Formats: sequence, C-alpha cells, structure tokens
Amino acid sequence: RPIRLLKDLSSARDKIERIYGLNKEKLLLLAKVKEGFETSVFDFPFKNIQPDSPYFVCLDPPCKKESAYNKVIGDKNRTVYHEINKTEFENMIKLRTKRLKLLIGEVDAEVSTGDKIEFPVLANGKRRGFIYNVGGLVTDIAWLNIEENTDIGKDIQYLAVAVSQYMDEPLNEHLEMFDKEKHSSCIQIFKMNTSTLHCVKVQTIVHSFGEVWDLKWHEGCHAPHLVGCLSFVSQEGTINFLEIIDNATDVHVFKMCEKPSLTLSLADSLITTFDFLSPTTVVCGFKNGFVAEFDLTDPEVPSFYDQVHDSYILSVSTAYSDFEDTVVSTVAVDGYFYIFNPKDIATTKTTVSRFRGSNLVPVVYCPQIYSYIYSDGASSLRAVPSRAAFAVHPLVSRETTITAIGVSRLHPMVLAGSADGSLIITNAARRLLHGIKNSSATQKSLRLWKWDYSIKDDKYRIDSSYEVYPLTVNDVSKAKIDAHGINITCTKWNETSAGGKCYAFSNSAGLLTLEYLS
Amino acid sequence: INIRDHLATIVEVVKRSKNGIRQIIDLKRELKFDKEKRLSKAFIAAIAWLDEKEYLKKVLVVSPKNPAIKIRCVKYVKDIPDNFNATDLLQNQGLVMEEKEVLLNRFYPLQNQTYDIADKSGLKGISTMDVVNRITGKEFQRAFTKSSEYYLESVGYRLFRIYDFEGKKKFFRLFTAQNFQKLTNPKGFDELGKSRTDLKTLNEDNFVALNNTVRFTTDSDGQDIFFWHGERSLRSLQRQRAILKVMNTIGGVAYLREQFYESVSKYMGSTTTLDKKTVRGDVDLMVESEKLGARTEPVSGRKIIFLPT
Amino acid sequence: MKLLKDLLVDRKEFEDWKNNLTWARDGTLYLTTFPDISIGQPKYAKDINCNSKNLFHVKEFPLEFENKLDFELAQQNGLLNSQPVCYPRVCKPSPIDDWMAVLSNNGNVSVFKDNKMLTNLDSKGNLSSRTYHCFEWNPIESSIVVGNEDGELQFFSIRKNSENTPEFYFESSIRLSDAGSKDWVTHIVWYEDVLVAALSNNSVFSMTVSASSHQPVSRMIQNASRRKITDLKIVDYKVVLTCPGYVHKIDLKNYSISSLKTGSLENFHIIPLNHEKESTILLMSNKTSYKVLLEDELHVTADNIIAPYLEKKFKKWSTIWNEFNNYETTLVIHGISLSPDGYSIAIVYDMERVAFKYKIASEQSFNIMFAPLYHTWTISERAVGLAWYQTYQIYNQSLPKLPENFSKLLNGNYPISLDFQSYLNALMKSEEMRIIMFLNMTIDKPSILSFLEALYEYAINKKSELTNSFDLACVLSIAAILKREAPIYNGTLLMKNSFLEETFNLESFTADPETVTSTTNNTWKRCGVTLLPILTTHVKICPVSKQRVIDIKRDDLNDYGWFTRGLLERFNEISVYCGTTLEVM
Repeated sequence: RPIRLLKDLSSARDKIERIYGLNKEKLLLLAKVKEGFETSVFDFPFKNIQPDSPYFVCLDPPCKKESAYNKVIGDKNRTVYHEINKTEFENMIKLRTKRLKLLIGEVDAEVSTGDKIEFPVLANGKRRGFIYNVGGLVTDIAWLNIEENTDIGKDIQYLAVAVSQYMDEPLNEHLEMFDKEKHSSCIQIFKMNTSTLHCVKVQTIVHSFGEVWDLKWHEGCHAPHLVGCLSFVSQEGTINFLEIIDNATDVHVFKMCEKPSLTLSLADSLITTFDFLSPTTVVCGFKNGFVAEFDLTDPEVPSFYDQVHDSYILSVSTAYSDFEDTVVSTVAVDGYFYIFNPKDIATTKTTVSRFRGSNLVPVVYCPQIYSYIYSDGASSLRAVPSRAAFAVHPLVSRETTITAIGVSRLHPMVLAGSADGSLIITNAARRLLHGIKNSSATQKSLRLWKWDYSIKDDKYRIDSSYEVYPLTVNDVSKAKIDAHGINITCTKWNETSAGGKCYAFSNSAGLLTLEYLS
Repeated sequence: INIRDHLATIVEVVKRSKNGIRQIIDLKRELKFDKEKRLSKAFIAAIAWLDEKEYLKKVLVVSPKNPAIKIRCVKYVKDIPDNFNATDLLQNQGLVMEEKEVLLNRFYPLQNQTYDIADKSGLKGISTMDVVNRITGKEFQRAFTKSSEYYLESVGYRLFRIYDFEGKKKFFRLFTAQNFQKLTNPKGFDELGKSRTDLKTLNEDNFVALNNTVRFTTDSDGQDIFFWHGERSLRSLQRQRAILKVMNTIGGVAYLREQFYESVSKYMGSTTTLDKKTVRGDVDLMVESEKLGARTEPVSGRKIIFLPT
Repeated sequence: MKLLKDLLVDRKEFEDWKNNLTWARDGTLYLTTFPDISIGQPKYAKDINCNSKNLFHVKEFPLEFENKLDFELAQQNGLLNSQPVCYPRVCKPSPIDDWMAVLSNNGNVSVFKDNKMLTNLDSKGNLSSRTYHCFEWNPIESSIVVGNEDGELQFFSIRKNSENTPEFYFESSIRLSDAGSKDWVTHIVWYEDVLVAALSNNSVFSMTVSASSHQPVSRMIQNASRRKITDLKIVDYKVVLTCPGYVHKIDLKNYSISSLKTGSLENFHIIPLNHEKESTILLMSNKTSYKVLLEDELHVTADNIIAPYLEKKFKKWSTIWNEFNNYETTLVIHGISLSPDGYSIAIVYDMERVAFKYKIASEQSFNIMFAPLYHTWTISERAVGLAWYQTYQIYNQSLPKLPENFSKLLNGNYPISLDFQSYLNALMKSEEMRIIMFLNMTIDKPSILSFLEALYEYAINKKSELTNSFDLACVLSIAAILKREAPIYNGTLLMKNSFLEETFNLESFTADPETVTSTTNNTWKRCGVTLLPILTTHVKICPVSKQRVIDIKRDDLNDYGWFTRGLLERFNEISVYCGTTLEVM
C-alpha cells in the first residue's frame, strides 16, 4: 500500500504496526496500557499505578538511568549558600502586600502570602487538597520523586515553585526573553504528605539569576545529605544546577546563593530551554536558533553546536525509548516543529508542522504511548508519535491558547491549561491506541476547574463545576482575551506511585492549587 | 545615468534647501532618480558616501506627536572640492532633530501583551507600528499580524482597531475598552457553571468501548503473551470628547465665543486657534446628540451651551 | 582583481545549515534547496560584463523519488519512514564519470543521468544495513562507496555502460563498526588511493582502497570521543577534521595525531588549497576565517584570499540593514565548494539579524560569490567543457599557463592506430586535445584542424575498409580541408531527409569547409564533425562554435557506414570543438 497520509492507515492493526513497529517487547506495554486505562475516561484506578499491579507500567526518564551526583557535582562542586533574615528577604523580593479576595464555592477569603486553604465542601463532590497564595508570578513548578524502596516515609513528597517579584502586569522590562537579565527571583521548596495533604514551606532560596523556567529535579543526583538537585534555565542565559541540602529541622530557612554547583554557559548566546539525554548530558537551545549537547562532567565545551532554527528556540523535549534512538524535538518562534537524532542532525532532521509564530508553545513527552504532546501555538492540543511524524492526532480544542501542559511516567492522563483559566483532563491513550473512524465521538475531555475574575469586584472566583467538551475535529483556532492573572502558567502531576493521583497547577496572579484525585 | 558627475549637484541642492535639510525620499524625487530601481540604488549609495566622507550628515527628525513617524533627512556640512513624502510634516514647528550616532515576555500569552500596552498607552491609543516594534521588532510583523486578526475587533478585555492618518501615511490604531468608555462620553462577575454531578458518574457513564486492538493473557510460567487474533472620524470624536471636558472644567455652562474657541484649541493642544466652523460642526453634532443644551442669551444675543443635567 | 557580481538565487529555501553546494565536472552547480534541487546550469557568452548570471542560469530540477524502504517498518532509527514524502538531502556529481547521486530523506541512495533515474542502490541485509547516511565516488574508477546504519562501508561498481544504461551492482562490505555496536557512518572521503571514514561516535578509520587488494587495513586513527566531527577532508595525505573549539591534523604516512584550538565554537568548513606548494587549508565560519598552514607544525595566518571580499560585502550590507549597529548580525554560509579543477571557490550565503524572524519562501534569497584561490592556474584532466571557461572568467580573463614549447598551435605527435571507438577516446584523453578545446573559447573563429589530422591518418591507414559511400564522402572532405592527398574513388553519393533526397558527385565536395552544391543546383552547409551536407531538421547546436551536428538517434533514412556511424555515436552529445553538451531542439 502507498501509506503516505493518516487516512491510508484505515485498519486498526495496520495503524498500530505503522505507528509503533513490531518489537514484541514494545507491543506488550501498549496492550497493558490499553487494558489498564481504556475505561479511565477522566480518572484511573489507584490500583493500576501501584508497583505490584497486573497492569503496572513505568518508564523512567533518562536522567534517572544511573547515579549522577559524583559526575555532575560531588564534593569538589558543593553549592555555595548563606542563611538570611526575613527583613532583608522582603527588602529585595517584594512579594504581594495586599491580600487577594478568593471565592471557592460559597466561601470568601482575603488570602495573604502563605495562606493555605483546604477545599470547602462543594456541591459536585468530595474535593480533596488545597488552594494557596505564593505571592508573585509563578513561572514554573516542579515535583520531586523518591524511590518507594528507600527508608524515607513513602507518603512524604516535595515540590518547588519559581516565583517572580513581578506581578499581574503581562508586559514588563524585566520578563524579557530576548536579552540577558540578572535580577532577584526565588524558589520556595515545599514538603507535603500525600496521605494528609499537610504542607510546610521548608526552604526559600534567593538568587540573582533572573526568572526561572524548564525547572526539573535530577532523579539520579542521590546523596544522603540532599533532598535532591534542582535544575533550570535562567534569564541570565545560563543553565544552573543547585544542591537542595537537607535541614536538621522542619523549621523554615531563608538562603541566598553565591555559586550553583554547575553552570552551563556559552559565548555571546543565551540558553533558552533544556532536557536530559542521559544522567550526565543535556540538549539545550539558544536565542540564535542553535542546538547543543553539553556534558555535565566536562561543561567547558559543548559536544556539538549546530543551527536548527531561524530564531528563538522555545522548548526542547526528549522522546526516550527502550527500543528506539533518543530523538529530540524542538519548536521556535519561526513556527517549525522538528524531530531529530543527536547522533547526526543533518542526516536525520524531520518536520511535523509549521505553526503561526507564537510566543509560548508548550511541548511535553507522554512516555506511556511514545507520543509528543503539543499546543499548536494557537488553540488545539495535538499528539505526534516519534516514529510517524505525519500521524498528527488532535486531542482537544479550547477558546483561548493552551499555555501549559503536563503528563506523567505512570499514566497517559494529559492535563492542559488555557489562558481563559480553564484546566482540562483527557486520556491521550484512547486517541493513540485505537481506530480513526469514530474519533469525533469516542474521545472526550473534562474541565476540572476554571478561574474567573471581575474587573469591578476584584475577586478570583474558582469554579468547581465539571463540563464535558467533545472533540471538534474540523475546528477553527480561537483567541478570546481574558484577565491577566487568570492564565495558567504551569501544570504537573506528581509521578510517584503514592502521589500519582495528585496534581498541581498555577495561575499567574499566584494562586497555586493542588488536588488528590480520590 | 552616470552618478559620478551628479555628486556635486546633490551637495549643492542640499546646500540650497531651507535650513540646510532635505528629506532623502524627496531628494530622489527632485533629481528623478525614482524612474528605475537601478537609479534608486545609485542615489542611496551616493547619499551614504557623502555621509561617510563627511560632506553631508544623515539625521532624523521626529514628529512631536508621534515618535514612530520620523523622517530620514540629509543635513549639509561642507562643499565638494517610512517612504511617505514628509514635506507636509516638515512645515510644522517640528524641531525634534537628531544626528545619527524588545519587550517580549515569555510567560504571558501574546494576546495579553498587546492588550497591556494598548491600555498603558492611554486615551491617545497606540499604532500597530508602535506595538510590533516595541513587543517583537520589525522582523516579526508577519506572524504578529496573522495572529492579531484572531482577536482585534472592528468598532471584557476587548481590543478595538480604528484607522488613523498622519502626514501622508494611513495606519491602524489600537484602543482597549477605554474607547467604549470615551465614545460613551469593565464587566463585573459572571455565572458559575451550575453542573452538579459527581466525577465518578462522569468517569463511569461517559465511557464508550474502543476498537479492538493489541491484547494479552499471562501463561502458567508467569510470562505475558499476546493475542491479536480476533482483535464618524477620530479627530471629530476626539474634539467632541474635548468640548464636554472644556465646558465641565469651567462649570455646567459656557458661552460659544472667541475665548471658548481659544480654550478648545488650547486644551486640544494646537499651536494656533481652530477655525470656528470646524468647532461649530462638532458642537452641533454633540448638541444634536443631546450631550449639550444650547440657547441665545435674551439680553445680549450671545450663544450659551450647557450640560442638560 | 575584482570578483564577478554575485549570482542572486531567489525564492529558494534550504531545510538545514549543512554544506548544500556541489559543483560538477561540466561546471554545473547543484544546490540542495528544499523541496527541489536548484541547478546552476552552465551557458556560454563572451560579453560576461562582470556578472556571474551570464555563466550560470538557475532552474528547478524536479527529480522523482521512489522508496525501497517503503512497505518496511522503521526499527532502531525511529525517524526512517517518519516523513513518507521524499525530498533530496545530499547531492554529489561524479568526479571522473558523468552522473549524480542523491541521498533521499528516508536514507536511500539513488543515481541519475540529468533528470532521468539510472538505479536505486540496494543490497541484502537487515533494515538498518539497507539504510544509508553517506556516500562517495571513487576518484580513479567507475565505482561508489556507501556507509550504512550497520556501520558497513559497502561497495558498488559499474559495468554495461557502453552497450546500455550503466549497471550499478553490489560487490562487498567492510564492517567498520565493532561487533554488535549501534554506531553508524556519517562521512567518507576518498583521495587518490586512500579512503577515510568517520562513524557517529567520532571514531575515524583510514585505509588504502584499491582494485588490487581484497583486504584493506581499517586502521582507526582517532578513538571513540565526545566531540562531533563537523567536517573531514584529505589534504596531501594529511587527514584534517574539525570539532567545536578544535582542529585535528593527522598524517597517514605514520598515523601520528596533532591538534590546535580554533578559538570559537561556530562550525568550521575545511577548504583544502590542494595546488599550493605546502599543504594548506582555509577554515571558514559564519563569524571568522583564517589560514592554517599544515607543515609538520600547525599555524594561524590571514585569510587574505577570501576574507577581504566578504568583509567589504558585510560592511556594505550593514550600511543599509544595520546602520545604527542596533542588531547583532551574522554571515550565514549555506555551503562552500571548490571548482572541479580546484582553482576557484563558490560560497552561498546571506546576511541576517539575530531576531524574532518569521520567514516565508517568497522572501528568501541567497548570493553565490565566485572567487579565485591563486595568482596562477592551469587546465585539469578532471574538469571539462564550460568548467574551463568558468575558471578563466573568475581569474578576470587571465590566460592559463601554456607549455613553453607551445606558446591551432601545438598539434602534438600521435604515433597511434588503436581500435576505432577507443581511438576517439584516446584522442580526447590527450593533453593537446584539451588545450585546443580551451583555446576555442578565446579566439575569434574556432577551429579543429589538429583533430581532423587524427581521423585523416586513421582513414588513410584503414583504406581497405572505406567501402561505404558516406564514409568515403567524410574522408574526402577531411583530405580536401587538410591539403593532403584525397583517396581514389568514383561515382555519386545520395543523402536523404524525411521528404527530400539529393544526389552529390563525390567531387562536388570541394576543399571549402562551409558549403556544398547538389546535382540539382541547390546549395547546403557542411556538418561540424562528419562534414556531410546538413539536410535534416534534427541537428544539435554547439553553444560555443555555433556549428551543427547530426543526431544519429534521430536519423532513420541515411545508410551510414562504420566510420560515419562511429563518429556520430562518439560525438552525439559532447562537442568536438569544446567538450560542452550540445543544445537540443
């Protein structure tokens, strides 16, 4: 057959062998995922992500593959810090003074910096978890993971939030992505129990690296003195790795950083996004459209420095597999989405699409179904398998741009947040692993929450009401403008088995929110 | 045409221009180097060479009311041994001479960024050439314009697009709900969704069986085994807006006399008084729109305007 | 001397910043533009008027691809059939023969003659072994090497080309990769008797490859390493390769290694100045260029050859598109290539601002700059046709180095009487034939008297076989123009076209090279090779000498003999005056 457009893959078995190949050990995972999640339309049984489940499936990210601390850091490169008082902390990082009026169902509150609010009882069911107020622009969030075989309490878990001293203004001289900008910004590190949802701000780290994004914990940076190690790109144009050294106490501490354990930098170019290809090497993008793989052990010179885009590379993502090459995907302001193999870019570069030039394009990898998940830079969520770039399947349509996307290593549930304050959940596996014919009716999505705001009343008005949106396949792109603070800036599931039903999301005013899906 | 002979004429023509300044586009037009792109290239090169050799100086002049409307001009220096004709704009005071020597926020969507600058720019609005240049620079004008068509609107955070004219250039101008407020001369809360079923009912009752695909069973060896067998105009509106505030800043009443026309011109910001007919046209339009009441003083014959409230 | 005005390629795009420009034996440029190749087809004109457009005409070259890895599911390379719609990713012309080979996006190598496909290369093995990533042409003989995903350098070699379309067939494969390893071939270079190849893990192997040996010694000259090989070349048996921040020089006479820091991470292209007395290279990058002398020791010296021109152009452009120095700007080089004779370089480039660019196909354009690499130059036995003229024009019309004893003119001694089709081959392989072909590109009235003496001597020797009328008519014409005795024969020749037949007395063919008069009192002009009357609407025209040649594939009425058939079959495409391809109507 001349199999050259998605409509040629009419037979369900033909689709699966064309999109996923014939490696017997690879096909097992798809059968397990299908049976373990076909009935999981909007939620999944806790029993399916547990380490003993008959349907248990788990693919570790490449950074977890071997111990990295002695290679990436070690005693030769410990992070340099000093402790500080609350008076000087508040002198630089002017987090929001005036309280915000939240409404959550029937409850009002005026909520100050740090005011945890458990969900009040709501008419549509047993909501569990909390709203918060982090007090400035949440630019990124990152859940840590701990191996459940360790002596650490299986229900304790950690989360980090990167917070700007800048506020509800969306255009500022200080959030510029084009040029290098060092300024004071911070990381709030939270310890919480997945069992009782009780949470404490353990450490606050202050740094002059400017705003922080693409924030991720290195799951191989294990040492008895560390919580973990926290990795990010910063507005000073460098990649900074810093040690989250553990306290002898549950009491809060404020810290300032003089030198991070490992700084990746390059002459006359600013690094813009990054991802791990192994426990000790990272792919990264630059302002000038270049791509490079740095060695965390030998950070002086990159392994390669090749041009791949015409302008600012926005997001880079790794599609790891136990059966195929570690391909990398990239999108830029030039709108191209390219997939390539770092062994040789020039012989392997492939195009999935060209978008309208859009200044925030979330891209993530769903390792349970070997598919990239992306916003089209406008208002649709789409899936593309790494080995069949033409097989683009649209997942959901929204009236305003998709601004943040999250996915986990234990389940195929995708979370997407639009700049209208809507948060939606959908099962990507139901689209990828099944036939094309009845796609306009067999795949659906659910709104888990919606923020809203009043210009005159000045409230943030979180709506618990669930809404079902069916898949409009032939749909138009849309762009409804909405209140500056209500856009969703990040969204991520906890990926441990104990925490696997827990997720976190943030608006841009500061209203970080977590729920345990039970 | 051999440009090597004409360099002396270019310096003498600029030398003979008023105050030693000439617009480069107008200079091309005088010497008729506009007939062919071949002649255009020759002329631009000649102007650049005379600037580099210091016989002339390239200088900007900036519109006192619009920093984006700047005129490329040549200034005379010593003897030899953006394309709109701005000879209109050079007639004003226009004294903002300048001898020659990017805001894009990643985290908030582009929609909110054009909105914020269209708001921060105030009641005077902002031109598309200001928005593109300050947000993303000149190169992104394509992807910006193909994006703005999805959310800018023809005449609650809506953005309105309106035409404008300066010198000989016609361009679109952006305004927020500020326009609706100043045309009237901001929404409150909205309803919660009123959907009340338990998520368990949605995760159960919304399920539909999918097409048969790869499946498996576990053998007695504990081995996982497969089965797939069987499976009306901006200046008039701005003037009507002004005439209420120019009344109200004095009181609920005014007289339609010389010192009122002066005050309207002075609050508007003109260097010279507006023609009485131009002001009376907008006064009549807002009187007819019932924004103003008006009558003759019965003991003087002079005309009064007043707020009907 | 000033460089010619740049060739402005418009509305074309490139999919990646690799080297995209190659320059064939006949002077044809090939640019691997996306989605279709752009060919800088060569043309002749004396009034070049300082503009390169008068040498090269640019047109889309829409080849058609068929994919042997279609139907076959992708394995450890996930990208293999990821985009099923094929497009050209690499394109190289033959250095000694006259074909083109192209790597498709899905990893096939296919070989072509002009716009016609010859064969798609395939061999038995697993899916990865059938998938190619780099290929190279033998610099001495009709054969090709292909590097596959299994890490095997596979050989194919060529036969059947005289009888029918050239057969490309599978011969053997050296597994250069370690047993069960997953690394694959990325670069191959082949200079004289030595082949050098680089795998993905940066391991490099040098080996002598010859028809006389079955057992090439795969001596690994550089261990597996972290830094990627950006470029690889052979320069007077020294291997040269570059990586981010470094240039590595290796001597294959003793397998010793050496290094120098490049001082920048921008990609460096290696430009080997092969004709220089001391092995030397120019290194080129989007921001800086310099000359490295490859003696026993390395060195850094000024790129006085190329850099001054690029700096002038960049300053000129900056004066218009960056007059305030508001933007950081770069010289993007989409490709660099040496002329087939090695005396000139072609650089394809554009000047750009680092910014939020959103380009589109209609706004994209490129300048091709042609420049001389030396103060003196000579003919080369590799390059043919308009390739000689290209170098002559690039050197500001400065004449080549002629022999001191020969400065027609030379008409060198020819003590030969080889088999007839091969005799014409040996005749065209001679140095004296090459300088005559170049001289015709310079003089006011072209001539071929030296070549005619070779055919006269052959006909005079082969007197016992000149039995055919047309063959005799050709010989008589040669004898008369040469002022040497005409062989004795009598009677009338008959010649035909699709509607008309004319009888000519053999004596009616006077010594005049221009015209002939028929027995019916009708005048006709003589053909540029067989000297016969031009009676048909099917002649090919020489773009240099304006002469006409009868297309033997089109004639179906004239009863040509062995001499006439053999002459035309050997000159049905290549010009007898100048080596150029004749135009067709």
